[PDB]
Amino acid sequence: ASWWNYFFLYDGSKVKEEGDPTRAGICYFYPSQTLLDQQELLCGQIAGVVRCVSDISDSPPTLVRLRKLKFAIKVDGDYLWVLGCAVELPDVSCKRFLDQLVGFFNFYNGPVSLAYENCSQEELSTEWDTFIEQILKNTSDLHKIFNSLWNPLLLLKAARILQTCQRSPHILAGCILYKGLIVSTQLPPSLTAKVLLHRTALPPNVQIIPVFVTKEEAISLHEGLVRMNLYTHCVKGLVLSLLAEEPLLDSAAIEEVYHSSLASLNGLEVHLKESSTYNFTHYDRIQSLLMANLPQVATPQDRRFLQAVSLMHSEFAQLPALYEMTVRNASTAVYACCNPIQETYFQQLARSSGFPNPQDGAFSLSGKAKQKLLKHGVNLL
Amino acid sequence: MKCVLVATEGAEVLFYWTDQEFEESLRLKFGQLPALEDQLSTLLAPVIISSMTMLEKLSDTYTCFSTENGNFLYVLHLFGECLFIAINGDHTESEGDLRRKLYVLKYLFEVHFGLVTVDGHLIRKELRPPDLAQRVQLWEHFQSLLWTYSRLREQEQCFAVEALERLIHPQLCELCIEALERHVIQAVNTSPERGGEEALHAFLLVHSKLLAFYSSHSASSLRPADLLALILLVQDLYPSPSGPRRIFLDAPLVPHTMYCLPLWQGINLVLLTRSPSAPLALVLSQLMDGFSMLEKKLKEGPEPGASLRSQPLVGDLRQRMDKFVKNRGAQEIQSTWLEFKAKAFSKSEPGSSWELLQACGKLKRQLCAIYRLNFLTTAPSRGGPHLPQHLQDQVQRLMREKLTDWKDFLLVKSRRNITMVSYLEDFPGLVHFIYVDRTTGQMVAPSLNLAAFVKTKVWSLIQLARRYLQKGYTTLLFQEGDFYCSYFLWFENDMGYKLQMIEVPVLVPIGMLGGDYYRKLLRYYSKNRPTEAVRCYELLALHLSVIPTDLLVQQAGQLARRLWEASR
Repeated sequence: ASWWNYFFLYDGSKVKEEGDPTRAGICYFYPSQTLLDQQELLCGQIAGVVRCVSDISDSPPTLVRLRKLKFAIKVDGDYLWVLGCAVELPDVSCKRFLDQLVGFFNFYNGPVSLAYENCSQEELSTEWDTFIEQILKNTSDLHKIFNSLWNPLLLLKAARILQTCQRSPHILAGCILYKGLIVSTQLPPSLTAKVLLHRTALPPNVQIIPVFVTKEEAISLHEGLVRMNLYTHCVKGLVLSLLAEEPLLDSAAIEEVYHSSLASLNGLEVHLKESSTYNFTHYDRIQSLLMANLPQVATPQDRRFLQAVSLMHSEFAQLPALYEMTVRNASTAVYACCNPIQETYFQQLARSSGFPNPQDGAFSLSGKAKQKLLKHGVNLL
Repeated sequence: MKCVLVATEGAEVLFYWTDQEFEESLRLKFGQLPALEDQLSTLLAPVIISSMTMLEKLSDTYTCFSTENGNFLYVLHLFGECLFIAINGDHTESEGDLRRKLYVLKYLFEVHFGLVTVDGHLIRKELRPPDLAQRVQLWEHFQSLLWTYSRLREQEQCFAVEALERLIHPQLCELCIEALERHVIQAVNTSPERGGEEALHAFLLVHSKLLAFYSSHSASSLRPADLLALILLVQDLYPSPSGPRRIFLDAPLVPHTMYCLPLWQGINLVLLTRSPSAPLALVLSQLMDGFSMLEKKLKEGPEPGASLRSQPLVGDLRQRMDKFVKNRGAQEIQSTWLEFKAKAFSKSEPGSSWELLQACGKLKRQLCAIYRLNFLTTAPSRGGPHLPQHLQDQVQRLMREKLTDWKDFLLVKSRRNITMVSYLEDFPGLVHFIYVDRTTGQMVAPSLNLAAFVKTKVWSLIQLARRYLQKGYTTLLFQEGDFYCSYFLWFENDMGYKLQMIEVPVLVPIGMLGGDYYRKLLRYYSKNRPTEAVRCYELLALHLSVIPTDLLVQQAGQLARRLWEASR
C-alpha cells in the first residue's frame, strides 16, 4: 500500500451556495484516473467537516483520521489543502510532508491566489503531475520515518570554489551537486531540498528562473514571499546553483568562474568515480542527516525494525525530558538513547521465559551499542 | 470545558453531560435561552449528518479530529446505531481517556439495561422516556455516575490500574465470614417474609477496599469485572436508605437485585438476590442468538427454498422455538410464529428470500419486548417486590454489634495497609511498586500518602505500559526525569514452573471494567498448549536513576519471588 494516497485543493469562493456544484472547486487531484463521483464526495465531506469544526472550535482542524485513511488538512486563505496518508504513518511525518509540498508550491509558483488568478490550469496541472512523479520516485522507508534530505581534500577545493563565488558580487549562498549527491552546500536544509529536487531538465547551458522565498528562509539566507533568481548551469555531471538577488536579470563574473575550472572539476570527478550482524540508525536533529545500514531487500526482520522506530520516534517528540527507552518482544529488542543533538537506535540481529533474567542479552544492549557503532565512524558520546 | 454526547442518526440527543465551562461558553456563544440539549443538537448536527454519508458511500467513518497544539480533541465512535461524541478543551484528558470514558459509559448502559441495549429501537425509548420527571431523574443519576467515576479514577489506584485490592487481616476476615454466614444469608433465607427472594452473595466494603466475601452453595462465581462496577455503584451513593436497584451482570445478562445498607462512615454492606424467574432470560438469550444464525445464512446463502429445511441448526432452532411458543401461548407471538412456520416449512410455496428477511426481523423485536415487559417494568424502583423494611433493619443493626470493637482499628489500618519501610531494608532504592495478578484480578500495592510528585508519575507509567502492550510489546523500561520506570509481563503455571513466551496479537481498550483483554489472551495461549495451565502476572516498579539497570533487574526479580512466596 502506498504511503501517500490523496492530495487535492478545494476553493470555497467558487462554491458558496448549496446549488453550486463542487466539481468546479477542484483545481488538482491525484491520481488523475479516479472517478468524478468519488472526487466530489470526498471534497464535499472534507470541506463540510472542516467548516463545521472550525465554527465549533473557533479554530480550523489540522488532522482528520478514519479507520483506513488519515487526512492532514491546513488552511491558507480561501484555499484548503488535504493530504492522504496511511494508518501506519506517524501524524508528524504527514504534517511535515504536507508542509514540504506547500513550500515547494510556494517556492515554485509563488502565491496560490495570484497564480490561479493569472495563470491557466493545464500548465500547472502538468507541472504538478511531473513533480508528483519525481516525489514518488524519490521516497524510501527511512525517508518516510525521519523525513531527511536525499544525500576529503578534494571537497576542500570544491568548497573553495563556492567560497570564491560568495565574494563574487551579490551572492547569499550556494551549493554544488553531483547526480543528487551533495558535495558542498551553504543553504538551509529546507531550501537545500528544494534546490536538490529541482529537476535539471546567453552562454550555452545557462538558465535563470525566478523563485519565491518565504521571509523566514530569506532572512536565513541573508543572515510573505520574496522574489529571487536561481542560476542553473548544466554540466556533464555537475550542477551549480546560486540564489543572488531580484535584479539579477552581474554578468560575465560567474561565467568566468566555471570556465576557469571546468576542465579540473570533471577531471577530478572521473578520478573519484573510477551479512550484517546488527542494525542501527543515527539521526542528526540539527542538519537533518540520516545514515543507517539496511539491505535493499526488505527481510522479515527488517520490517519489524521499522515498526519499532515508528512509535519511539514519536515518543521523543512529545516528551523532551525522556532520555532512555528500550523495548522487547517475543522475537527482538530495540534500544534507544536521545539527546538534544542526536538520536540513536540499535537492534541485534542475532526467547525470554518467565521473569527476565538479569543476564539476559536483550537487557545488555546498552553496552554493545556504544562499542559496536564506533567501527563505521558513528561517534556516540 | 468537557462534553459527552450520545446522538442518533437524526441528530436527536439522548444523553448529555457538560461541566460549568462548557455551559458558560455555549451561553456566551448562543446568547448574542433555549434548552441546553437543543443548543448542543443544533451545534453538532453537521458532524452527525456528515458521518453517516461516509459510512454509506465509502464504508468508513471518522474516528478523531485534532486541532493545532491539541487544544480541542473530538472522539467519535459508532456503537451500533448510536453515535458517541466526546469533546475535550482543557488538555486534562487525551484521546485514549475519552475512548475509555465512552466505553465505560457503554458498559454502564449494558449493566443498567441488559440485552435491550442490543436492539437500537428500544434503547432510544428507554434512554428518553416520554415523562419529563423520569428522564430528568435518569439523566441526573447518570451524570452522578460519570462524576463519581471520574473522581475515583483520579483519586484511587484500584480504578487507576483496574484491579481488586483487599485488606489483609487473618483474625478479622474469619470472624467476618462466620458473622456474614450466620446473620445475613441464613437470616434472609430462613425468614418466611423474603417473598421468594434468594440470597446469593454478600460482602463488606471499607473505603475502596474489600474485606470479606462469601457465596452460597447454589451460586455461580462472580467475574472480577462485575465487582468493580458494584464498587463504583456503592461509592456513588455513599462517597468516602435508598431503594433497591435492578442491575444486570454476566453470569445472557441474568437479572439481579441490589441492596445497600450502611453500617458506619466508610463501612458499607452489599446484598444481592435473584428473581425466581431468572432462567427465563437464558432461554431468551438462546433464541436471540438462534435467529441471528438463521438471518446470517439467509443473506449469504443461496435460495432458502430447501437448503435451510435440511440444516440441523434450523431443526434445532425449530425444536427450541416451538417448545417456547407452546409453553407461552401469547397470541401476538403465536400468530407471527405460525405465519413464519408456514413461510419456512411449506412444501408448496416457500417464502422468498426478501420476504423471509422481514419475517425473521419481526420475530427478533417481539422477543426483546417480552424481556422488557418481564425484567425491567417490574423493577423495585417502580413498585416492584423487594425485601421488607424491618427485615433490612434487623440485618443492619445486628451486623453493627459484631464489628463495634473493630471500628477505630479498621480506619487506621486502611490508611496504612502496607508499609514501604518493611521492604526498604530488603530492597534499597525502591520507591513504589504495583503487583497485579491477571488470573484472579487481585492487586498488591502499598498505600501512597514529594508525595504528590511520585503520585503523578504513577499514572504516566500505567498509561505508557498499556499503549505499548496493544501493539505486541510485553516489557518496557524507560527513564524520565530522576526516576526509572519498569513494566514486566510473563506467563506461569499453577505449580510455579516457568512457561515459554509466545507472540502477543497486535491490535477495544485494554482493561477489565469495560470488557476484558486478559481472558482472551489466556485462551489464545491455551490453544497451542491445552495440556498445561496458564497464569498471567504483571509488575510495575519505580526506582531512582542512581541504581544501575543490571542491579534493577535483580532487585525486581527478588521482589516478585518474595511476593509470590508471601501469597498463596
